[PDB]
Amino acid sequence: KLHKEPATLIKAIDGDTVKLMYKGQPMTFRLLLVDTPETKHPKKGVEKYGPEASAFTKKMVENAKKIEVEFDKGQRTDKYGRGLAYIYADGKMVNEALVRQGLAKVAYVYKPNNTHEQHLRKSEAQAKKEKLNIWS
Ligand SMILES: Cc1cn([C@H]2C[C@H](OP(=O)(O)O)[C@@H](COP(=O)(O)O)O2)c(=O)[nH]c1=O
Ligand SMILES: [Ca+2]
Repeated sequence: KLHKEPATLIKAIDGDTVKLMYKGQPMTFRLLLVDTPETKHPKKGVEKYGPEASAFTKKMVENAKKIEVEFDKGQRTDKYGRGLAYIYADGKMVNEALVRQGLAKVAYVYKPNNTHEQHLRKSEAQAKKEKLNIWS
């Protein structure tokens, strides 16, 4: 039932937040089902692998020919007004790429926005057994 829609990059903000032009309007998107280490919040400080996660997402979306957004089957925005989506760069899901590299954990799993949960958890398990980055 999920469908991909085109969007255009405005700016990568950090590892799991990107600003896109979607249907003619600028919008902040927060990646579904993942959490990258913080780089901004004073309470957290700059967490280890935060800069690495931000650089990974930035490189992936800036070099892409085509960006697409895929909403899940529940709420499409969070309480901060951010879009909640799976984001694809040239057909590759950014959310999964981060988890597979050990630069994000699977997190914030809120039903019914969990269609790709199993897929992402399998990638997380592989990153853990390979002891990559956050799992090292
Ligand atoms: C990924 C995601 C985050 N959020 C909210 C939960 C957290 O709220 P609180 O700020 O109150 O803790 C926050 C985590 O986002 P960030 O990781 O960007 O900080 O965004 C959702 O409500 N739904 C979601 O699907
Ligand atoms: Ca985060």
